[PDB]
Amino acid sequence: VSSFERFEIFPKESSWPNHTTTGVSASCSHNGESSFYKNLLWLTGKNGLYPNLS
Amino acid sequence: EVQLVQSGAEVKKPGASVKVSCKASGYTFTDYHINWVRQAPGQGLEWMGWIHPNSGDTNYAQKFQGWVTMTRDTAISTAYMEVNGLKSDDTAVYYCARGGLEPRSVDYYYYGMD
Ligand SMILES: *[C@@H]1O[C@H](CO)[C@@H](O)[C@H](O)[C@H]1NC(C)=O
Ligand SMILES: *[C@@H]1O[C@H](CO)[C@@H](O)[C@H](O)[C@H]1NC(C)=O
Repeated sequence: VSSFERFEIFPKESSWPNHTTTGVSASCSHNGESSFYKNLLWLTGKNGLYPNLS
Repeated sequence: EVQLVQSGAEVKKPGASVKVSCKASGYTFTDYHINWVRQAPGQGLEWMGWIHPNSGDTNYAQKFQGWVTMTRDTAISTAYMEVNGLKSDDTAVYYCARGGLEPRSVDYYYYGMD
């Protein structure tokens, strides 16, 4: 690669107001404490709702 | 302080129906499930179902599918459990519960009963 910059395309907040972004798994544990990928988000329902997103 | 206050005792004859009430206070009534669990005399706990006040989505146990109807209101922060076609073995104590134990992992993503 000649040039390469990591940028936050969909910020954890502001981008998913009506979904839950906190999802983590024990299969991706950092320091024996469940975590998840640093470049992806697990979207889940907020308050019994997973509204259609675009 | 979170609190669930249920309706008063009921005496019915077989075939009749009941509608038990569960009014919530101390939290936003729409954030968490309302579970329904019964306990017959001397025996253990038997889970009946849940209803999520915000969406209205329902999860009925298998034994109770069709015989039971769970509803809400949201305006008065109340959930309802209607039982139909009652029978002597339906004599029991009916508890409601709040699904406020938010899950820690998406492996076991279950709202436990606070
Ligand atoms: C989230 O829900 C609110 C409710 O009024 C709505 O105004 C907003 O546009 C929604 N945002 C997204 C990204 O769906
Ligand atoms: C998503 O689209 C489906 C199909 O029309 C609709 O039934 C549902 O209500 C929509 N949900 C939201 C949150 O808009």
